[PDB]
Amino acid sequence: RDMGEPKLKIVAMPSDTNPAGNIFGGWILSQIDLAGAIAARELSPERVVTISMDKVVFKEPVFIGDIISCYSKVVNVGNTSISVEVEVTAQRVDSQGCTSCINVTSALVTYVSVTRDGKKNPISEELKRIHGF
Amino acid sequence: RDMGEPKLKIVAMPSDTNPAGNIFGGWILSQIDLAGAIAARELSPERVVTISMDKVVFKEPVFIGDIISCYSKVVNVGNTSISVEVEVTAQRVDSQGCTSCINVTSALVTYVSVTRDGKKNPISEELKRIHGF
Amino acid sequence: RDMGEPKLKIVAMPSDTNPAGNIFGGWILSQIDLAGAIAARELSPERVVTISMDKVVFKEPVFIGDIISCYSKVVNVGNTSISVEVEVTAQRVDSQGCTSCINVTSALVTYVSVTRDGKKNPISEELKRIHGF
Amino acid sequence: RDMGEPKLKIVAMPSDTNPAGNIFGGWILSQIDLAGAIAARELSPERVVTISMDKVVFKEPVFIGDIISCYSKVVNVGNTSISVEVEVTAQRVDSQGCTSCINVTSALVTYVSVTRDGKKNPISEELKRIHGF
Amino acid sequence: RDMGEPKLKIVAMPSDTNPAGNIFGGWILSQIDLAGAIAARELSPERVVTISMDKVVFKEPVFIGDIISCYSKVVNVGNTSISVEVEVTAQRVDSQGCTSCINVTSALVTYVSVTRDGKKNPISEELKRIHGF
Amino acid sequence: RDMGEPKLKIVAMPSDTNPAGNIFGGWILSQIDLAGAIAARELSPERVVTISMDKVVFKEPVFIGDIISCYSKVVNVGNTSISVEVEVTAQRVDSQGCTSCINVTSALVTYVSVTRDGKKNPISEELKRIHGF
Ligand SMILES: [Cl-]
Ligand SMILES: [Cl-]
Ligand SMILES: [Cl-]
Ligand SMILES: [Cl-]
Ligand SMILES: [Cl-]
Ligand SMILES: [Cl-]
Ligand SMILES: [Cl-]
Ligand SMILES: [Cl-]
Ligand SMILES: [Cl-]
Ligand SMILES: [Cl-]
Ligand SMILES: [Cl-]
Ligand SMILES: [Cl-]
Repeated sequence: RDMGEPKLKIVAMPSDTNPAGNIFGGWILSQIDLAGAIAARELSPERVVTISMDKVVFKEPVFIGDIISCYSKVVNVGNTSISVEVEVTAQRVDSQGCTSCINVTSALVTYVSVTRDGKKNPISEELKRIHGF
Repeated sequence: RDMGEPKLKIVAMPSDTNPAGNIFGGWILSQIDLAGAIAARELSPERVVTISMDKVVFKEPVFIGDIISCYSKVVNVGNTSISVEVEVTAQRVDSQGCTSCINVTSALVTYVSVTRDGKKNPISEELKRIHGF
Repeated sequence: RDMGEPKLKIVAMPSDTNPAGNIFGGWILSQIDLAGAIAARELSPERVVTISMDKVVFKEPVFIGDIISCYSKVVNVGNTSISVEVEVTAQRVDSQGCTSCINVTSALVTYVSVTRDGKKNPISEELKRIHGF
Repeated sequence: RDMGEPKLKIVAMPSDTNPAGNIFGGWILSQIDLAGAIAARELSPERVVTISMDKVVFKEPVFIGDIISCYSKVVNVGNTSISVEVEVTAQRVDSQGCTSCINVTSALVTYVSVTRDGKKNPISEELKRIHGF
Repeated sequence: RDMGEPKLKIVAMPSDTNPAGNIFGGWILSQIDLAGAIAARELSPERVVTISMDKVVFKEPVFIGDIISCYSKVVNVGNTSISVEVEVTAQRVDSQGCTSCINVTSALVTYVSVTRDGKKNPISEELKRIHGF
Repeated sequence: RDMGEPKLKIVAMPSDTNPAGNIFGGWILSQIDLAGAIAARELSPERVVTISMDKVVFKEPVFIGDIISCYSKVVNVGNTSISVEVEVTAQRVDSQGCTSCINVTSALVTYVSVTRDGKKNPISEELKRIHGF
């Protein structure tokens, strides 16, 4: 971890649980999709649409009260496509009062850079240059 | 398509949109996670926990008003793990009054079969037998 | 039960509860209204508006985790109006691991067939014919 | 109208709409179920469970921004059951700046008076007496 | 208390809680903002926008099941601005069956009277006159 | 601005709007309450309860799509109480593709440091020392 500051930071609320009582995986995946998009828009400011998700791993349960931080690293840039590794950490306090930070979920999301009306937008070589591509 | 009847069937509501106006991908992924789980619990009735997601593809936009159907096929069964292909279709009516059914998203989700308190539960050979494994 | 496959199929989530801890009746009624509408639109593809509800019976409590299936039967068709019986079943697993399916709620909903801009649309005699009217 | 002050008073928010853009009927029915319950608990303070709904009429569309008021009249009291007429009004401002109040929906809801753990509670003759029964 | 009837009256639902299990303060503040606005629009029917909040006090916890009533008093009127004191009460039933009404939160909210497109609207001297200003 | 990194960072979604179409002030206030709490818990790890809010200013409208960042500065520490200035910024892209960052709302929130069961917890002098008090 050293992939910048979080793109998203949310509290997990009691309304975001699954029938077992843990934070619903679909709520996490929502955070991932949104956090990745913020990262991808650095290469495509107006709009991106999510085209795929690979290698998502639910490493650890998320609980009510966790502060969830979503970190992003743009991993790949094509002509219009943008790949983002998203790492989710949960910040948690136990009974004794100790703060733990747990790497909780992981994903590889791909976006396409588009015009605000949804047509393919080739990514500018300048933004690629300032991002190491 | 012929992977049984849908495991989930929901209407996409105006509250489930993204900033562009299409149905939010994270809402779809929630449907996928839940629909896969219903399929996986056929091999593990009490509880499953979602451990991973691969090969999710947002093939087509989802709109307000779409009836979303989530179909599932258990693709693989291990000692405790269960793989599920989830296919999402949107049922849609155009201006002229024509109903279209669009294969809208796709995913491969993996679950672990667990006790209601979250400990690994080896899948019974009987349920594997009646499901073709 | 033999009124086709479900028009809706949803999981009851912890966020859908009432102050007592059972699944909120208003959430169920939402499912009923939506499931009936899908059935009514078979006679009026573009749009229906809900005009009334009769004979709704909360036969049994709904719990967190239940898979709720909403079945529909078009009971009556007028010149513009459409009556639908909606039956809700909850699929549930007990402690020992046994799956139970409980007829949980019931309703008679009436819709009017309208244009996408909300004006009365007389139902086509063809759609009435292919639905036994 | 003169059935006391409203049991519920809510603003209809943009998130409470149906695919057409009007306020979702299921959201209204939620308000009705809750408003009726407040009225029924005057005869059964601890808890009521909703057992049925009759004669619900969607007289008029509800829009974003409407202030919805739910009025209640206990219509009938049995040994454990309580019938409530619920009337919903929408308070609305047009383009010119004129406030209109529209009787928007109607329902007859029945509740059973129960103990906080859900067992039938015979209604006290005193509360019946002070409510005209 | 004698500042008219409530401008809002809602049930606090289990989905409106914070990680501790009490009703989330932000949900209450939403009720306050909306209830104040209804009061302010008596001086500006079309639209108000919220410009500030002072002197909000969380006097007492709010619980699941509470009937929350929001009372309002227009405290001050300027050329375009409107100040509103909002008082929130929770109606609650204990174990023995006793109803308690608790003054639960307090706030001073300020609104600006605007045109439906958001430009400053000077408040009419007539509406000021009929409201004691 | 230089009060550390954001305590919260969320996207404003279409479901978070008011009847006018701007992001609902109550949704913002929720973000403020939560972001302040994260800051206050640095002085009281287990739990804080929100006791008051002063000097909240809605400086600018928030729109759908904005990335909202909530910054916090602990302004004052008493024996059990904690004051936090919360500043909200909206990150926004216009038509031409230009990113703007707008200071959008402001608040002074006060928390009490409590035990996980809600009793007053005197703040440790050590945590005060490492935070400049
Ligand atoms: Cl889950
Ligand atoms: Cl999109
Ligand atoms: Cl999306
Ligand atoms: Cl889980
Ligand atoms: Cl209920
Ligand atoms: Cl409608
Ligand atoms: Cl509707
Ligand atoms: Cl109940
Ligand atoms: Cl709170
Ligand atoms: Cl506004
Ligand atoms: Cl607002
Ligand atoms: Cl609290």
